[PDB]
Amino acid sequence: RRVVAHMPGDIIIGALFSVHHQPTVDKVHERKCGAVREQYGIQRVEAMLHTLERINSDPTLLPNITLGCEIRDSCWHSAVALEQSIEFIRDSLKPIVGVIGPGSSSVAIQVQNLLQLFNIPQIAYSATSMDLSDKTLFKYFMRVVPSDAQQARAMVDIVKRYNWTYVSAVHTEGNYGESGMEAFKDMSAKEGICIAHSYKIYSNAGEQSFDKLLKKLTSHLPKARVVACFCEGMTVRGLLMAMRRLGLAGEFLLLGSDGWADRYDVTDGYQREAVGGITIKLQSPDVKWFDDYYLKLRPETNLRNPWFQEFWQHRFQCRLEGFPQENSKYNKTCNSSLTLKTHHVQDSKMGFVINAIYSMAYGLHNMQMSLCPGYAGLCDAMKPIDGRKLLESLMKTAFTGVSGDTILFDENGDSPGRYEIMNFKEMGKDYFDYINVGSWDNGELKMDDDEVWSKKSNIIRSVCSEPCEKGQIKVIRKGEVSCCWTCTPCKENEYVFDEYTCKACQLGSWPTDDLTGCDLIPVQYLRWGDPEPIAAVVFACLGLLATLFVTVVFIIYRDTPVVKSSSRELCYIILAGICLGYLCTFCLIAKPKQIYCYLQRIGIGLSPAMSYSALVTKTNRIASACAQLVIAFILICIQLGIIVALFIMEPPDIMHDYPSIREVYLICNTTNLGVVAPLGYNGLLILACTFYAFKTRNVPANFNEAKYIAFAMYTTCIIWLAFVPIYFGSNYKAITMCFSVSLSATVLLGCMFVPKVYIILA
Amino acid sequence: RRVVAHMPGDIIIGALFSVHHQPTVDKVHERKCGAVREQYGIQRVEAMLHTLERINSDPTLLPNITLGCEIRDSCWHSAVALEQSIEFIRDSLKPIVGVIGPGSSSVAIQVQNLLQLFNIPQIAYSATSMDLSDKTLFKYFMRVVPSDAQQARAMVDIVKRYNWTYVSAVHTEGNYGESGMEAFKDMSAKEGICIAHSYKIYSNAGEQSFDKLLKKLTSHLPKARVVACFCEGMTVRGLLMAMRRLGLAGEFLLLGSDGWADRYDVTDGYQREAVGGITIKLQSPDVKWFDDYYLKLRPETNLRNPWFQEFWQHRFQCRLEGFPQENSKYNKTCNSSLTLKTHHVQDSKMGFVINAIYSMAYGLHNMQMSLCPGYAGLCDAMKPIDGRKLLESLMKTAFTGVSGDTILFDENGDSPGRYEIMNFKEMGKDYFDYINVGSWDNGELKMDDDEVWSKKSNIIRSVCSEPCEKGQIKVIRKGEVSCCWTCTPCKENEYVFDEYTCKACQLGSWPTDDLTGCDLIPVQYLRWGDPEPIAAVVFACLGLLATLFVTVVFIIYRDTPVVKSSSRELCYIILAGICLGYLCTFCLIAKPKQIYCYLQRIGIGLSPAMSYSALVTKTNRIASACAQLVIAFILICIQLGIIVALFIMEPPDIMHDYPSIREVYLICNTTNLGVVAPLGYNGLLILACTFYAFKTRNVPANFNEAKYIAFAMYTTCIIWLAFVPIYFGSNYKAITMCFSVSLSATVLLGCMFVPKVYIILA
Ligand SMILES: O=C(Nc1cc(-c2ccccc2)nn1-c1ccccc1)c1ccc([N+](=O)[O-])cc1
Ligand SMILES: *[C@@H]1O[C@H](CO)[C@@H](O)[C@H](O)[C@H]1NC(C)=O
Ligand SMILES: *[C@@H]1O[C@H](CO)[C@@H](O)[C@H](O)[C@H]1NC(C)=O
Ligand SMILES: N[C@@H](Cn1oc(=O)[nH]c1=O)C(=O)O
Ligand SMILES: N[C@@H](Cn1oc(=O)[nH]c1=O)C(=O)O
Repeated sequence: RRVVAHMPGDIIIGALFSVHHQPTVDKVHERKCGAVREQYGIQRVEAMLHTLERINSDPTLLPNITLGCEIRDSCWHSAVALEQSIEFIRDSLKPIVGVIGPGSSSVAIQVQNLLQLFNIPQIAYSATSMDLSDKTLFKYFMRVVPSDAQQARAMVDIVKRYNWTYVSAVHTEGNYGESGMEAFKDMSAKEGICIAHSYKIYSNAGEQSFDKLLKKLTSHLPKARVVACFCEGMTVRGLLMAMRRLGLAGEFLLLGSDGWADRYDVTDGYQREAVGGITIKLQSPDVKWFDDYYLKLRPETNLRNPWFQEFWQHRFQCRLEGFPQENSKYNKTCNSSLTLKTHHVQDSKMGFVINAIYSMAYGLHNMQMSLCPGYAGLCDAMKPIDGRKLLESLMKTAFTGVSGDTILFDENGDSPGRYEIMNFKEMGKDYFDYINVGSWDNGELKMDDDEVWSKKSNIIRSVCSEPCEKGQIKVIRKGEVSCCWTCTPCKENEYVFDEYTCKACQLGSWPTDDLTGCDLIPVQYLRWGDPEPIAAVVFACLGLLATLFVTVVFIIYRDTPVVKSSSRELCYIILAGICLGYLCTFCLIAKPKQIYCYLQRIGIGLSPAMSYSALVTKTNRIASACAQLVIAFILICIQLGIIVALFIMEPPDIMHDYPSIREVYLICNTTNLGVVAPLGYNGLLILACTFYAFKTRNVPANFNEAKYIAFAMYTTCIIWLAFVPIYFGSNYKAITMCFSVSLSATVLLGCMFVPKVYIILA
Repeated sequence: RRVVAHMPGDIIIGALFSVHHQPTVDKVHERKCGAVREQYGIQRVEAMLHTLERINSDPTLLPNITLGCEIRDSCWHSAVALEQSIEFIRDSLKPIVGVIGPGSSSVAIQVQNLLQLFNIPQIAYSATSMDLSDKTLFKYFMRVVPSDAQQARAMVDIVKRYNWTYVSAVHTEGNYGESGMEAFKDMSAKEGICIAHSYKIYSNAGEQSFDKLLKKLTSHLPKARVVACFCEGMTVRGLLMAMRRLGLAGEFLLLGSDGWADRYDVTDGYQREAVGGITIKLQSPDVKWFDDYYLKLRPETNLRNPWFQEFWQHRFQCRLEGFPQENSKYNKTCNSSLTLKTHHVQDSKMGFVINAIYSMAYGLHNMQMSLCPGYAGLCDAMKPIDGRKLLESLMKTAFTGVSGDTILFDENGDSPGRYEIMNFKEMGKDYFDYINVGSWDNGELKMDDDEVWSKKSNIIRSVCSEPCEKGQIKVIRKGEVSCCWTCTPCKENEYVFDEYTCKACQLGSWPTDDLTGCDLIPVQYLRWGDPEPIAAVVFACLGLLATLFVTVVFIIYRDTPVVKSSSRELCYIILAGICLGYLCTFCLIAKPKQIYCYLQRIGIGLSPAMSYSALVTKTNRIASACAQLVIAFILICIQLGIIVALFIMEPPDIMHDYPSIREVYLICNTTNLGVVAPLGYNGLLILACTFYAFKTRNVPANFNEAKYIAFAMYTTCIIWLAFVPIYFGSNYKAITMCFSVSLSATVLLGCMFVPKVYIILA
């Protein structure tokens, strides 16, 4: 059947080493595992077979007693290792104190499920899965290697450090790859990372299965250029084989895991397809004394290792004619000159196997010391070794590993460990070698980006969408994933509220530079320096000059008999009204203020009433005594009363009008009704003036001035009728107001004031 | 050691029935399972014993050979079942020829991983997970129940049938619940479903874990009203207990699975919490002969079943004083009047257990018939029973099961089956019972939508966001599952093109009522039917009538002595200028086209030159068949040359101008130059000719017309200076041009022709 190593002794420690390769996908039911392995097989077998002798020669460990082993073979298969463990326990149905757990995590789970039935403590050296840390189900399981939650954290840190966002994930079926990828998915998709799609594949699947997997991987080729591989060594070897077969020169950047580590048997003959890969390897410096013992081994003298002969044939293809394992398949015959020195690699996880066996030895030594402190041997109270006591002792056995540091088992039976971020690279032509470019110990990732990517043209950033943080362009995501977005800009009215939202601020406002925030529009008023305002104010100035000139001339010629027909105050109140009109034009052009707008309203109400009440008195009186001032002031006072009514109704306040979202101006609260009320008032005044104008328009005067009053009436009537479209049609509004009122003030002067003075001076 | 229920026979068939409960959390390491179970325990053990007795009593099935059994207790735990299986195969280290596998999928997997190493076919009556369908790892595993892929499909179909989207998910940790929820997640998020969060919990977890899980479930309570539970029975019982404790009486609609089924253990004493829950049960009719056998059992006689005394005491709390297993913990004593009839409920999976036993018996019978057809009974070639031959025989056996149908296994070792959609409801007063509301069969889901929710008010559909495609409101996804969209509308300018992008009508289009497709807003014309157009046309018509009357008067009085100072033609030329100006006014408002705006522009350009040139010529002459005609002609030639040069530089066409995106107007070709070149030319003319008219003032003429002319041309200059900013300021152009040109021509309709009509009239 399956041969087994032997080493008789007082206490027997079983072991489970993957001596042969996993059974091929066809021979699974026969459980006929395949070709031999050096590193995971013979090297570990000889490591145990020599560390037991190193312990035995040591009197400080297990004095006066002999430690023995029964090394079995697990073929990296749960089904095979279960049956080998059954062979372990058949004696309990020499007893076995414990085993050194199998390398595979799923195999370790399968073995533990049976070992805990017989209180047989199991120590593992590579079973890195998290699921084994649950002491409720796996009480008798311990390991000198940290869980792979730390490994998932390390990979998340790696992809963080390289801007990688849209990665792809492959993991082998089982419990190591499955739980590792679950943890990585958690701590990545939580923070910022994005897995394009998660894939699974058995290690021993056929070539076509890897072909299909690589087709699915190349489906996302342009963007997901990074593959996060929680994959055992053989899975990555299969992936490289598929990469070669279907013609890929290494478009991807494989991101390996503890399975890949820095093994040379996963990238032998397929180096060109793996250049640039980044792997994670547990730090374990090579054990010197094992190398010095192993390199001298020869197939003739080594007889306690039944798998050494077939391995020796397999390594140097040859035939051992003088030994029973002929294996005539190899044509040639090897001389007594082939040595293991040439192309010798000691695996990474050798310090772990040695440390695990040393942990078992120290647990047994502490048990012996505690149970029988006096007796320096096999005390009669410890001959039936109780499993539970040994496990309890093992849980707290701190010692010094062959590496040099101290080995402790925490509450979950793990042990602290660092990491060494390897990086496959092509140092020389036809020459590739794993190179160390980093570290990771308790959340810290030190990794120089110079040995890796000795340039700035690194791998294409595995990013779904390029950043678009340039002003208006935001990001939107339809239904695919939170990582791929189609950038779109929103209107200039709005600014980016967040990454995924841009909202416009209120009517009077504007987004800031680069749309970072929003700012109020700088409001502007009717500027003092501008062609139309300057023209208006100069017009007001010249009109004022003329008006006070007329008042002065009137005052100096106060009692001239020809003008002793109308009231002296009448052609003084008309001057006053024209003066308030000019003051209204002057005060219209200004920053709109409460007092200022009140001034505008009161002037617009009062000035037209003042001057034209004189006309009303004239046309009525020509048709008595001196009460014409009274009959004008009654109309003026009712005008003041109504204007106070609207003024109380519409108190003066300033609002920033919004003709458009771009522009804002500041005005006061004169509304359409509030401006049409005095406009209608003046229209009624003009209607009454016309209703009294006919006879005055026809009856001449001494200086035929009634005719000039008539044309002044017609001109002011037409300028008043045509005014409405200019003010309402145009958005300037204030300019129309000032120009119209100023012109209406001028026209009455130009027909009556000049002729009287002109004749008087002549 | 645990007790077993032996039975004589040359062929021995093992069994694993969960007689006792799962070991408690604090007692796992000691593997001491809890209380006894009736339905999943003693009922199944009695079923197996009686059915083996029936087979041994049947001569047509396995003649001349007696079937035995070695029933063992699995306590529903993986660890206990493993030591039971090791005890099964202890002889192989009378051999067992095949076990009737345990119920739980994880337990079945753990037992199978050990049994298949010894070629022992295992038939499971209730293992349902999809992992067991893989024949590369589970070669020696068959079942008489369909996998849970169909169950996940039925769950998804049920969820789809009630528009549940934002459902919550909980699954018992293990291999049944875990794989079930994996299938559900995959092939529900495939079609349309959503998952708020997926939780997991061991079925034996303490009250604290259940309390935390229920709090986490309430964390989505407002929207996640449906809980998808791929949960074992005890997990649902724990959830119901938690709901009872932390006051949740009817805030969830549990969607159970086969684990819940129609069990009364899960909802015993907790009916009020579980009302309305929907569970999926594997259809299996009751077996009446089993009921007849079982209801007659008494602890006095039943000595071949070691657990019957403990179960009898636990069912009717008592102590059997006449038996070794008194267990005086219970106070009272069992009188000889208690019978199993009262409250007896057969377990749902009773057809499947008997079917599994019959399947193993029929496989053994087929293998015996094939091995030794001549011999009727045991043969020498069969005495070392080979597991491979038995498995081959079982894989292709067909027989009539107790339900009356035919039992067969496919290439994966499963067996077809159909489900029933049970629903828990309050039948009456404090009387709760599992009711049947439909079945599922190979994608065919049938229900009774009136039996469950006998009203239009069903459960609040677990929807994260209400339908947001209302009118114009958009759909936007946030940083979570694309399931809870936020309702935002986009402006009336744009329309909802896609639920995640609503694009805008480009410049002159409008969205329809559905906001799916821009409507290309129709343009508006000059609005011939409107009061302002009516006034314009009436004014133009009256001016035309007056001009034609004046022309008729002139033609009749061709050479009257009064009109002799003025040139005969010259007055006719200004008449022509006026009537063509009125014609251009009348045509100014219509639908712009090459047949209209052509003559529009030529008329407006040419009118102000011909009339005004004739007028200035009249002034010059007063200042016969001479240079007057040629100077008017050359002035017209140069003005028309300017017009034609403009037309060459601005061909006639209509542009649909866009003052705002809201509205669109149409206007024929027009530029600033096209409206200022005639403006500038004519303005130079008015300046020069107004200087001329002021020079004329009052001079002897034909009845002193010079004063009339000077006054009218003063009005002409003032109106020309007046409304130019009106056109430059106001938005309206056509109507204002109409009115202005019409009344400005009216100004020159009087001065030339009021004296003529007055002279004729007088
Ligand atoms: O209505 C006349 N033509 C005209 C056109 C325009 C104009 C203004 C702004 C933009 C574009 C075009 N303005 N405008 C005008 C001319 C004079 C007075 C008022 C308006 C007119 C009236 C009388 C005589 N005539 O008596 O010779 C000549 C011409
Ligand atoms: C990308 O990562 C590198 C670190 O090597 C650094 O430039 C920075 O953290 C990231 N750059 C951007 C633009 O995110
Ligand atoms: C579920 O939605 C469909 C359409 O989505 C509708 O016809 C039906 O009335 C809704 N309700 C039920 C109970 O099916
Ligand atoms: N670390 C893996 C085992 N393993 O697989 C390999 O290919 N190398 C290796 O160490 C596990 O934890 O299961
Ligand atoms: N399909 C279930 C079967 N089952 O689970 C229970 O808890 N009861 C029961 O019948 C499983 O795989 O365990």
